[PDB]
Order: sequence, then C-alpha cells, then structure tokens
Amino acid sequence: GVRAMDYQQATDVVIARGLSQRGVPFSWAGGGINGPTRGTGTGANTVGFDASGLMQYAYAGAGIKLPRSSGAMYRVGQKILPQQARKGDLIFYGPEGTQSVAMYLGNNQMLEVGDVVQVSPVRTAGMAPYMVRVL
Repeated sequence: GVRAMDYQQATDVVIARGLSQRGVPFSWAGGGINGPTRGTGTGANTVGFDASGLMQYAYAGAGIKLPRSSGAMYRVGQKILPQQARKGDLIFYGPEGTQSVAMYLGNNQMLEVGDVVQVSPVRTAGMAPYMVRVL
C-alpha cells in the first residue's frame, strides 16, 4: 500500500513541478534539473527549456535524476503500452524516441515544450510505440 501511495505522491509532485513552468520559453538544449538555462546554438542566447530539460526538472522533485536526451530516457524504466498509460508516464516522439518527450497528465493531456512550456492534447503523429514509466 505504501508503494501505491509513494507512487501517487511522487506523481503529484512531478506534475506540480512541471506545471509550475508553464510559459517558460523553448530554448534549444536549454534547462535541466535545477531549472531553465541558456541552451546552445540557436538557443545560446535564450533562457528556457527543451523537452529533455523540462522532464529532468520536473522529475527531480521525486528524487529522480533522469538521463539527458529523450533517446536515453526511452531506455530507462518500464516500457508501457499507450492503452495502459497513467499520469506521470513519459510519451516519446521520433525513431526510438530521439526527437522529443512529454509528460502524460491523464485524459489525453500532456505537458510539452512548444514555443513555450504548455499543456497540450496528446499528439499521436510521430509518437514512439511505447511509453515509459519511471515512478
């Protein structure tokens, strides 16, 4: 029972942290565990998040340090069938999840980085075959 409670408690913390960043601008390669930062290249002069950076920030609240890169996140935790998705699960885009990543919020909502950190409907186009549970 404590397992379930800890999972639920962790999930709530991570969602709260992610949601607190709504509106922060996209920055190519920006951000990480400690919050938004300048990125590189096109993002060198912009403080913000890319998808990977935002996930690292949000999940750090549950005492988890996620790998850098969506492609590396796709290779940790438990692979989940999308039909069995729960809030807190990670959704991936591109071949082997290397293009991007977002956090499922339940009811076909996800926290993603668009032009800014935002809550969006789930996008199925280009979605990787599995989701990932780390909590």
